[PDB]
Amino acid sequence: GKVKISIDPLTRVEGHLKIEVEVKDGKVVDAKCSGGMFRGFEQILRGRDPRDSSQIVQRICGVCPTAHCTASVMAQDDAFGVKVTTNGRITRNLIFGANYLQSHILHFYHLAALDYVKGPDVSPFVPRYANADLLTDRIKDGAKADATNTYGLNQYLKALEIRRICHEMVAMFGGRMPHVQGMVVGGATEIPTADKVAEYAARFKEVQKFVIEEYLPLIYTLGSVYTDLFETGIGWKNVIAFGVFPEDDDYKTFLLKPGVYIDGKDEEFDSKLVKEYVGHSFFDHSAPGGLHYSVGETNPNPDKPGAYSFVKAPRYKDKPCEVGPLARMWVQNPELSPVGQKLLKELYGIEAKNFRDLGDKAFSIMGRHVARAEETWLTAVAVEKWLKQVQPGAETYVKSEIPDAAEGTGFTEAPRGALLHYLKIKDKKIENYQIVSATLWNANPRDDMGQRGPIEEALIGVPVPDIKNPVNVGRLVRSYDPXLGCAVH
Amino acid sequence: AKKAPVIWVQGQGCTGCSVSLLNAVHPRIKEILLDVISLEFHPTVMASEGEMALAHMYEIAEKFNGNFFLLVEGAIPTAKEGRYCIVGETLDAKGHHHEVTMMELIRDLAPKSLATVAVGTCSAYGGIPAAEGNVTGSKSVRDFFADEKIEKLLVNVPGCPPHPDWMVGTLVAAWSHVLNPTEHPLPELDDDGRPLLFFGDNIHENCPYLDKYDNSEFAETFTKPGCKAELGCKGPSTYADCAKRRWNNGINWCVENAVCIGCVEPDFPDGKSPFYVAE
Ligand code: SF4
Ligand code: SF4
Ligand code: SF4
Ligand code: FCO
Ligand SMILES: [Ca+2]
Ligand SMILES: [Ca+2]
Ligand SMILES: [Ca+2]
Ligand code: NI
Ligand SMILES: [S]
Repeated sequence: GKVKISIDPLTRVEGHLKIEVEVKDGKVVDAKCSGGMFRGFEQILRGRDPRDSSQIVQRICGVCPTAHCTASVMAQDDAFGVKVTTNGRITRNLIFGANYLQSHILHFYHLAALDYVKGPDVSPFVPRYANADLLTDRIKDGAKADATNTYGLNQYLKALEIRRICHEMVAMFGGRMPHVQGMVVGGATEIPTADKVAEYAARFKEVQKFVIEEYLPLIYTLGSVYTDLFETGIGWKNVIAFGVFPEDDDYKTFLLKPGVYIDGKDEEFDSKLVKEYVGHSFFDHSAPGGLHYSVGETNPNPDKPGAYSFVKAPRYKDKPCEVGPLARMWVQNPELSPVGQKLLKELYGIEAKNFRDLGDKAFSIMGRHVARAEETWLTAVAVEKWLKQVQPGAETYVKSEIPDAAEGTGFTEAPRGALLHYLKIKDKKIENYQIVSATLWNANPRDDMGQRGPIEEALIGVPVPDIKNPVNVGRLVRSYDPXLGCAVH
Repeated sequence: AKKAPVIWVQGQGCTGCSVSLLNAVHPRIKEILLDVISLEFHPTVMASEGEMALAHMYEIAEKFNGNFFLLVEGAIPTAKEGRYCIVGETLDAKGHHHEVTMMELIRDLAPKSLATVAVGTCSAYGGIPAAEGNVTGSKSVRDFFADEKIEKLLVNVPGCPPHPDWMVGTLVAAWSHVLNPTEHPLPELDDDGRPLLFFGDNIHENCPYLDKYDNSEFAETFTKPGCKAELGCKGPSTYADCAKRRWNNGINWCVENAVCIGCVEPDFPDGKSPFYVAE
């Protein structure tokens, strides 16, 4: 009694994604995730001036280019042997932090929300699934359904301007956005002035107000209508985080700390234990067993028998692990926003102080949205602090020279999850460059041992009571905020 | 009255051209979508998915045959029979599945369009995906049209990403022309098919640092005063109106902040590299 559903393109994610599921007895029983577009940045980068990489890698993705730029300039800092100044570190955090806000807002509203909110009857809001299980369908009190839908739709529309203001904030010290100019090996290219710090701050306060007063309340309200969506889209429940937004000059402390949570147990993150498999990916490896990124290889092969994706399959200690706000928030376990503490009590009867107090509810479709909203608030609190710490006039740039032979690795968290860039230099040129990105950890295919990637695994058990309107499949996938440009590069 | 119908397709892109469009002001994106264009298909933001999304795209391309703009973001990879970019799957009338390559999609839609607009340096000129080291046979729209012997009005709006003003301005000018061709002639294009309205000015000739350049006052590092030439600035070889328009609603621009990397030019990136070595 199995039925196959194939969705290509899976829209309202970044990039080219195909999802295939098998449904039996009203639930997903198997799944395949496929990235269908390849560019090969790791090949393109070879032989270049290593400093060019922080411009080239941003073109992996126009949604998260600051994450790639950050990872790249940190890899370069490491390889070149240069230490960034206090003000350089803070300025880089302000550039990147502004895009964390932009990316999460863009995601929830402009990618995710049309699975819940009924837009106006003009393209691109229509056509849509006939039985889309929207707010206007779920809420049986018609006036309340209309009011809640209008509330959500007005936020979607207002968020168009809020995300644009976030890019004004990125451009303040970043030069422009998408694709900043302001981060380089050795720090940042423009020293913040008192006037420009104030101009960033004024815009930031508008974004922060939207986050606290509109976004957080909408998310908790949405979850209170879709309580069933805290009970599915579960997956492996393994998460990893690398650390993001260093809070001191020796990169020992972060806003969100590194760590791993596997099979119910916390452990430290050890980069030696990351490897990539390609058994079901369109790539050739020179040796079996999966490869650590420091010896990674990018030899595309769309004819490889048994392969189905251009995404490689990263594993940590041979375990699939997911990444993103859920991962970071689970690992750090920060205190919840005052809004979240209040609305969890008022709308759900849940007493919760810290993220982990959500328990099982964290590992679900709605849990991923909640994690992302909470992290938006948490990042705003941090940006508010950094705006007080930044020192007008203080040097942000330190000179360096391209080394003959070196290696460096930049570790960070992109808005979608753990990110590293590995850089090897020989004869002052890029010898190897290997990118292990966020969505790479989420939207990967099966490894050589048949273990499904996190999105594939989280699809198992998702309800599909209506095969012609399989809305929960896209809801699960979009809860991960996938970026297939990043996943494949 | 009537909005410009748009089918927006992505090949080997990064979505940055789309994101830059979302940053538009005067008009802003809400007004663009509700009042200026009918964005019929766009993979990043549209409500429908899979079969429904593709069926809608093809329905619009038929209904509005010769009367929609085909917007292309990203390059077209031709190696391995186009299999480096699969844009969707079509479910025939018997249940069998068929993948659609970017090559197949553009070959199909371009002849149906009123005009094709290649937004971004990737689609216009090949850009980063077509740069040295790539193995995907990555190609620009103009080169793919030439190879395919497709004669369709083509306008290039380059930049990595293009400024939203360039994309909106070009599309509005094209639509105005279609509605009244003698009152609104098509914008004059340069030899690389991009509008002189936005790409006629040389950055360096219009740069506020030109007085410093003339006096040999060069910034020793990014955070020192002076012209940016010694830091790698490609303004001298780059044609765009960034010096006047600036970026992100006039907040900053590449040259004030750092250096121009020549992102609008047909030889970007290879002819503009290394980025931090002077021209
Ligand atoms: S032109 Fe640049 S910003 Fe646009 S799709 Fe290509 S890489 Fe991305
Ligand atoms: S900063 Fe660049 S564009 Fe401006 S005068 Fe100097 S070299 Fe020319
Ligand atoms: S200043 Fe140069 S690099 Fe910046 S947007 Fe204009 S052309 Fe592109
Ligand atoms: N966020 C983001 Fe992009 C992804 N996945 C990166 O890195
Ligand atoms: Ca194939
Ligand atoms: Ca990689
Ligand atoms: Ca032909
Ligand atoms: Ni991305
Ligand atoms: S980012």
